[PDB]
Amino acid sequence: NPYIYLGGAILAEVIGTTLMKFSNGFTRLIPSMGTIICYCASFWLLAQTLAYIPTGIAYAIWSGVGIVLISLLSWGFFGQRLDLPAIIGMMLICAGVLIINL
Amino acid sequence: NPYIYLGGAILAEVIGTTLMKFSNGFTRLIPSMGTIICYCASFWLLAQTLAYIPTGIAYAIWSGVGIVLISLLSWGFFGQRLDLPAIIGMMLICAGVLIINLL
Amino acid sequence: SSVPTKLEVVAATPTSLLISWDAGHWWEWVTYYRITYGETGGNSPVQEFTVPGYSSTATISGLKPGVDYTITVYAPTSDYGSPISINYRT
Amino acid sequence: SVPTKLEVVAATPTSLLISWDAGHWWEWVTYYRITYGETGGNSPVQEFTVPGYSSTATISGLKPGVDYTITVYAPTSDYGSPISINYRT
Ligand SMILES: C[P+](c1ccccc1)(c1ccccc1)c1ccccc1
Repeated sequence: NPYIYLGGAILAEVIGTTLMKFSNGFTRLIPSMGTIICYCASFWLLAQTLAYIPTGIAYAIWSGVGIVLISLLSWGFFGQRLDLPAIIGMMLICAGVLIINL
Repeated sequence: NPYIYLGGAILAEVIGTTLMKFSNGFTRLIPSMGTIICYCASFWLLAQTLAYIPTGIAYAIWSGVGIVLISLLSWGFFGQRLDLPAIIGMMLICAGVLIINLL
Repeated sequence: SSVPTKLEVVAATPTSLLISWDAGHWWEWVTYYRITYGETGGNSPVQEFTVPGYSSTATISGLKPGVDYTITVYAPTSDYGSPISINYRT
Repeated sequence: SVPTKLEVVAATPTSLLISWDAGHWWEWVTYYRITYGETGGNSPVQEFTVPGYSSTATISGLKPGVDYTITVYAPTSDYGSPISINYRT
């Protein structure tokens, strides 16, 4: 259960930071409201998933599955390339998530 | 100068996250207001570093210092609530972080 | 050692009741108190509204004169203490 | 680009109900600001703002017969030049 909401908040923020890059200075009303709704949800999702998983533990897993889903979504259907040594760094984060997971 | 605002924004988020553990689902005033204030500072500082420092190194430092500062702050104000196989899992998550950003 | 405390009716009126309570110390302050008011007889539901946790007062309007009402102030959760409830005849 | 097409729908001697094309969903801004002052300039102009989801706005408290200049600005100049028109009540 706890690692389900943590990922839901990870998905929430990643959608928040992307909708922010789409909208201008919180001017585009639709993706601006999208960012506010996403951050509020992720704020209340991270708030509720912290009483079970330690603070440092959830910070890591987030920093992980975040950039994972960020660069995954980046190569997903936006841009590509970047400094891509390989997906070997993506497979690293997954491992740490696992050996900290249930 | 422009490298300092990162660590301050790191630490401000570090402080805000630890303050969120005191908000009680955002149902306690003073910690709830504090977390909102803390994140407004790290935002404004991070926005002041994106104008100079690249996003890759600015954030790789954030992940590392943060995953160290908040995890060490969760040992004095608390300790551990449900430790599991490895602490190094977080360091190797941080490792894979530093090699999809820097590399 | 619970919150809130000291729920009193400042001003009254046939159709309105001004009430207040002891929010406690600065660490006992919550972000939203939800307050409930209904008829003492109990042949109806109970009206409810929230109010920011930085305000210790709350105004209630739209009441029927002469009737005795019961007013209860809650906390965001039940962790802060038993909610405080009182009575008043307008 | 946005806003586009600023015209006056209904016109009372002391009021002008105006409207504009707010764009389209993904090009909706968060707010527009509307400026109405006398066409001459003996005094400053009057101004207000409207949320970005609303496409219409009412301008009250005008003087009859006077020609007015109404302008609707985007949140920033990045969405295109602000569109302005004139109307004689
Ligand atoms: C508290 P965080 C956040 C979470 C969810 C929505 C919006 C912001 C954050 C997310 C993941 C990992 C660490 C921290 C944040 C806030 C201000 C400045 C930098 C980061």
